[PDB]
Amino acid sequence: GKFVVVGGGIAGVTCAEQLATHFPSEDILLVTAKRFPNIKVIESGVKQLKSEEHCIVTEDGNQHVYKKLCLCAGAKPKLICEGNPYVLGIRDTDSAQEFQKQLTKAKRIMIIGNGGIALELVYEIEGCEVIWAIKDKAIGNTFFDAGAAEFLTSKLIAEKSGSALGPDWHEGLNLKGTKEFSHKIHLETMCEVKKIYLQDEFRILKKKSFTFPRDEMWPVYVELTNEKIYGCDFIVSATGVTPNVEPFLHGNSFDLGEDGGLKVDDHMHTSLPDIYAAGDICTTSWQLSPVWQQMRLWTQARQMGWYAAKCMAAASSGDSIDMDFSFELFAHVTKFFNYKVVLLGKYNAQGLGSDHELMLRCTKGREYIKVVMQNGRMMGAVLIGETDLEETFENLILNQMNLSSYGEDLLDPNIDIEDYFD
Amino acid sequence: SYNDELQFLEKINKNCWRIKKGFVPNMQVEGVFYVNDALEKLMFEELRNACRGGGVGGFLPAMKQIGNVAALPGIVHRSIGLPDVHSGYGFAIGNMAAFDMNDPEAVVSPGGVGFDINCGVRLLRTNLDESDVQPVKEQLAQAMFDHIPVGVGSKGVIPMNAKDLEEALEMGVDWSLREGYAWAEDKEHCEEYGRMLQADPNKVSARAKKRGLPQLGTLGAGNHYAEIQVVDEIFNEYAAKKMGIDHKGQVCVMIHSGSRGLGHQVATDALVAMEKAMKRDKIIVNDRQLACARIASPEGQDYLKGMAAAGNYAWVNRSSMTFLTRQAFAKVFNTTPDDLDLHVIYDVSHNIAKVEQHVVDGKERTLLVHRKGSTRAFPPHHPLIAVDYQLTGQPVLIGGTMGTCSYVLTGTEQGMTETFGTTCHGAGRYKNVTDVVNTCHDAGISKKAIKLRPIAVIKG
Ligand SMILES: Cc1cc2c(cc1C)N(C[C@H](O)[C@H](O)[C@H](O)COP(=O)(O)OP(=O)(O)OC[C@H]1O[C@@H](n3cnc4c(N)ncnc43)[C@H](O)[C@@H]1O)c1[nH]c(=O)[nH]c(=O)c1N2
Ligand SMILES: NC(=O)c1ccc[n+]([C@@H]2O[C@H](COP(=O)([O-])OP(=O)(O)OC[C@H]3O[C@@H](n4cnc5c(N)ncnc54)[C@H](O)[C@@H]3O)[C@@H](O)[C@H]2O)c1
Ligand SMILES: [Mg+2]
Ligand SMILES: [Mg+2]
Repeated sequence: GKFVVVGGGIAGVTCAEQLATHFPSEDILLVTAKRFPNIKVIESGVKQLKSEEHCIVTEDGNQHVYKKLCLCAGAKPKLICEGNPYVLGIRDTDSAQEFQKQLTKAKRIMIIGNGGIALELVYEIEGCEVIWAIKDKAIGNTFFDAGAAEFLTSKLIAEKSGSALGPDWHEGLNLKGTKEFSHKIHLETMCEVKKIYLQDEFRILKKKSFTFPRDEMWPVYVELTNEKIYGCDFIVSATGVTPNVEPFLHGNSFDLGEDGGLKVDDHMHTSLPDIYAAGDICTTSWQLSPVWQQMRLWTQARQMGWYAAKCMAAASSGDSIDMDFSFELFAHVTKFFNYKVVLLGKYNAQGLGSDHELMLRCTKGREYIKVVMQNGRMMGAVLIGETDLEETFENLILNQMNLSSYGEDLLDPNIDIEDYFD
Repeated sequence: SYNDELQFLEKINKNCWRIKKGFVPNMQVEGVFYVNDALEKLMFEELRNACRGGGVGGFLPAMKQIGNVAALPGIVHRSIGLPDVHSGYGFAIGNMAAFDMNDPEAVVSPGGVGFDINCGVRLLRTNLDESDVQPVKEQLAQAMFDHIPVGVGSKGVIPMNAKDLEEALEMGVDWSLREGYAWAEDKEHCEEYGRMLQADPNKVSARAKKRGLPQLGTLGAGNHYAEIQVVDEIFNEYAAKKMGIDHKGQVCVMIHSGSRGLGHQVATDALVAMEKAMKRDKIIVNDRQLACARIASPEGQDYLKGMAAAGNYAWVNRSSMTFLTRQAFAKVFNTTPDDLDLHVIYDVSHNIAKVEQHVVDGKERTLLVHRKGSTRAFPPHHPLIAVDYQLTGQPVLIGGTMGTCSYVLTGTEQGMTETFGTTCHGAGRYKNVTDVVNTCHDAGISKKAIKLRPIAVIKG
């Protein structure tokens, strides 16, 4: 009967807001664990969808009947080893306070992961020794190329200038370690955690901790896949994130993607009747345009929740609705090491396969710009620095203008390419 | 060779140069470039650098681009380069070209509008002085960045619907004034009252409309910004009094924005249709970039209908950004937006084509003036302009970047007779705003009335 949306995450709240605007005479329920009194909040977490009976039951034991249901349960932090008190992974504001408390009392903290959480934390935290170990050859393999890593890593040497946290939780807490030494960091490439040894296990085996990374009896010691073993007061495992499919998959035969998300069609339908999904829980199975890709984020979640609400409204009106332009081109504009990072289309030339070419213009400690052109037509580009050319690169990508005549000079310093295609 | 190209080029007057016919394979009329002694050195260096480059591909020198526009069917007056002239797709940036709408062989060029449509600037006066705002400038900046959406991938706070978008595309500022996001004084102090009567929303492509629905009420990336400024100097006290700048240190705000996505899609849709028509109607053009359609042909009518729609959309975006700016000031200085005197000095566009009445060769004709990088500057007694500026002259708003001071000018009779009332828009993102405006004044095509220094920049 009443429309139901699951999650106080950006996708769920934005889906519920838009859906409430489309049907102001009917109520929407945002189940989760004002400006629109049409939306009520249940404040509880569901344990089982019942797709055959069209029902949801929460931890309250309350049963709900849905005409449409949008699943937006977000995603759990994956961990190197769950259950250990010395592992942390950021998920929610409660976990950010726990991280604050542990961090405000400690030194010698290890971070494992080359993903977005680690990329923020290595710049936000100061006054702890940061041991960094990454499974890849260079920093930021998810969001950057090898040449991009060399620009942003050279910045790392210099001194600092119940919904899940969104684009900028790092402003709402103060993160200073006891040492008070700004940006003392070491990076270990190709490494993975072999095992986690508590102090007691280390004492029994009589192994020796590697010396502090450079140009004492710690609580926990972690061994790498290399010959070097290091201790810490606690360890931050970024490890990526896994969709919260576990509490929903029980008892109903959802089709799951290779990333474990609920597969969704072009109208966001989950391959079960009447059930939609948006944000990290969903996985995009429709025919992708050449310059789009799905990476879990705040911007894509906001867009997916909007589109899901539009598609749900379409099915109730019986009307046909076309796909929203936000799925035509991927763009993410964000901050890493106090540098703007706008990645447009196939920024790392992903899915181009054999056919692609690279044009790069960069000034040391100023800006790094790279252009990916598969056939003389720009599929994607990486923009880093204070450059304001992001609209121009966006437009050239969605036009597919043949830039072959403009040659290698499309990124020459003296030509105002932004003015040229304004 | 450089010395061979030089034979086509001579000096008309202290601040203007001529491009004689034959500089490019076909030329209907001569070219002219308006320059100061300094910005001239740079305009010639572009041509010489291109000459040293054997078989050079793309990014042709600005002077050659002026000549390729002189090759176009129907050019009625000198192809003229304003001081801001620099490399631009098809037409060189700063170029005015005018074509007689009554001549049977005529041309509409998308490159002679730009890829955006109706990029412009809207200055707003405020009774507060620099000393009222300077202690709270950081609060006002955050309030503006909170109120005004900025940057790529951004989404507008103002609700937008497809029907209301089509109304705004057909109705321009009148739509914003009716909605409650603008005031009747905003309609008056606006170029053409912010209205394009030839606009047809049904001409705009569906993809352009898809780009338009979410982008409305957002500045975007690039040179689109809103900036808070304070008056530095008053060169024409009568003009300042007429526009409500009474004393130096008074606060104002510039909103530079235009068509976002809708324009680029409309322009690129036109270039594809023109490529078919150029072979059909035998429009022969010296560069492939210079797409061209006869005004009589459906392609020329279609782009001119689209251009007008994108202009109405761009004007609505400027009015929305103005509405948001007034709210941000009202919160920070704790009082009603009208009690702070947030009225508009002017609104003017630097990338549009318009049909205008000009007397050419002693006989008045209705001409389509293609100007990109160029702002309208109608003479002190022109009948079309605002009643308040019907004596002083239509204000020209000239926008800086990187903290360089902006200038507010006015239109002149000499500029009307020589340039069809065309003046600079702004400095290249090495030719300073100051050099460019000093030439437009020294050549008598503009009259500096105010000077302004930015203090807060709301970019993306
Ligand atoms: C530390 C950190 C840092 C960043 C980011 C994440 C994190 C954790 N992200 C990613 C981004 O925050 C995230 O991917 C999106 O907010 C996804 O939001 P969802 O809509 O999926 O909801 P979200 O993932 O927030 O869903 C959480 C909500 O789901 C509901 N829920 C969970 N389990 C449930 C159950 N069993 N039953 C019912 N309800 C349940 C609860 O209400 C809970 O509040 C990000 N993005 C970005 O663009 N820029 C950035 O800088 C960052 N940085
Ligand atoms: N501004 C941003 O882009 C930003 C910042 C923070 C978080 N986020 C997003 O939030 C989500 C969570 O961030 P995240 O960093 O956990 O996700 P992520 O997907 O970016 O992290 C994946 C990383 O985990 C590493 N990894 C996985 N298993 C590992 C193992 N066993 N040993 C070592 N390394 C291992 C991989 O090498 C990879 O670098 C992501 O979607 C991320 O994009 C966004
Ligand atoms: Mg502009
Ligand atoms: Mg523009």
